[PDB]
Amino acid sequence: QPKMITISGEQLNLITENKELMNELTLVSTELAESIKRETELEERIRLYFSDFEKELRKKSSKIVQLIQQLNDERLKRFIAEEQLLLQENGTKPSSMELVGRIENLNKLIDERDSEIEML
Amino acid sequence: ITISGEQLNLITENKELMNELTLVSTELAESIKRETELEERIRLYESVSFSDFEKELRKKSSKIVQLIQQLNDERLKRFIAEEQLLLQENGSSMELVGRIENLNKLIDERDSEIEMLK
Amino acid sequence: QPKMITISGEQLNLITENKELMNELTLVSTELAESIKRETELEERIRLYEFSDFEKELRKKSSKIVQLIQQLNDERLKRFIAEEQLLLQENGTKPSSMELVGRIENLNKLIDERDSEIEMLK
Amino acid sequence: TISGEQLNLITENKELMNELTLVSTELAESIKRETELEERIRLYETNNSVSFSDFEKELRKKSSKIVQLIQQLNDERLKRFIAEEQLLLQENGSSMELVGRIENLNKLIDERDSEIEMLK
Amino acid sequence: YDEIFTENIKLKLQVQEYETEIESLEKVIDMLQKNREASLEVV
Amino acid sequence: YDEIFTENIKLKLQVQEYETEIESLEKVIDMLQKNREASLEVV
Repeated sequence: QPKMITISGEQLNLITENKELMNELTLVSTELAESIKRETELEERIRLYFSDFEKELRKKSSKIVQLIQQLNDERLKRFIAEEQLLLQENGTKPSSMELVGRIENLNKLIDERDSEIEML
Repeated sequence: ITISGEQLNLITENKELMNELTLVSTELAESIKRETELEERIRLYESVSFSDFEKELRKKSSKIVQLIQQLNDERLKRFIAEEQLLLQENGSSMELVGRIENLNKLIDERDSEIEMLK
Repeated sequence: QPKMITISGEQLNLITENKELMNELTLVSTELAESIKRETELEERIRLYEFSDFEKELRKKSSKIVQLIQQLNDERLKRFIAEEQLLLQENGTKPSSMELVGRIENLNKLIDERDSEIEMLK
Repeated sequence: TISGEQLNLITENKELMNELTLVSTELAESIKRETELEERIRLYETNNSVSFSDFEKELRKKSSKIVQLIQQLNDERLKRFIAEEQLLLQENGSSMELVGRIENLNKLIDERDSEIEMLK
Repeated sequence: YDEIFTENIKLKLQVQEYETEIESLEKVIDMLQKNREASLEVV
Repeated sequence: YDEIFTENIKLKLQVQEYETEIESLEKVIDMLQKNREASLEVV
């Protein structure tokens, strides 16, 4: 609902698409967070009840994509520094920030309840 | 229109955005399996064990980065949107507080029609 | 020379004393660095010639304990610099109102260095 | 005007004399390393663990010093930029005079270095 | 061996020092959004 | 033992991710303060 635009061509066929995968990447990630925690609820569960030449390379494969993740996280989090700065620049007081923020999280809860209207 | 006044900024090239979507469905893949083995071992009770305890210790701090990735990618998105609409015609505050007021009423109405069916 | 604060009561004793310790500190940090450089240099020739675990920890955990203090400390004064810079940059309004003094103290630290030469040269 | 700057910056001197004793205390720690090393070597060209510990007790000092030299620069950098704020809130610091003394200070490096080649 | 054990006894420390550098480093980042406003509040 | 060698793996790696988290927070700090002052420059 916050997207405006009317023609612009195939770009709306691109930007309404890229919003999907954004509003769907947080779905796979939070519904995987609810999965990983439970392993500990089974791991911590266990205590009250392999190969070393490849244990490393099955974690080095996971360590590497944690080097690129951290690097990617930061250079992007600074991409929000200036562009939030220029907004607090081009605006001055009562944040349009927290409004569009608390607006977007509101669609989610609708989008997390309207889906249930269709589950029922 | 203004198909050029945009240029770049930003969610352009999802050829990486869908990549994270795959690299997270996969870490999701190697998670239920990772948990069914343990779930089965206790179920079959009532080296490898340590490997999966620390190999799941790596998916947490992987997701936890991507859960942050979106949030900032979102917080980045929440703003260049106005960097376009202001360079365009307009964005505003009175308008958005307008849409919040309706949304909560639509939430409560939809929360209502939840509490009726069950 | 860029100090002033001519009277202002007796606090001038203080801010002077410390500017006379901080310089004395960088002069002894500069010292410590050279001996490590003179030591790892030696450690390479030792390398060419080719302990108590539980005890070892006590003498290492202790030296790491200041480090945690230090980076917690370093980051704290890294905050007050980059904000007291802006309060003056705001005031400064372009061509470097602060950097000028930064090129000064480099110079006033060579003067004293040359004073030492003459002083040794007595 | 005293109570006016209140904190300013250069407060807590018993903290300042604390860092100094450390580095001087660490200086004594680095030399005793240097000696036994300097001695152990000439033993290998005359006679021709604890070694591995004084190693890992010197790499640890190579960060402490690296910290303080970083700490001491950001201890004094902050000063110059607080000394000006006080003087502005008073009378002034400023853009001119600071460029004037610099020039004469170079002269003072010159007219010092004349005597350095004088004696020797 | 036991050198493999010493690597443990030093890595467990080297990790710990890096741990508090990281928290310290964010502790100077999350104080800038509070500096960023105070300036544009008084700009 | 071998478990002591196991920690000698993950911590040997857990160092090398901090070491590039520490880097990336310098990469912002450096490019950040010269962005704050770039506002005033374009102000």
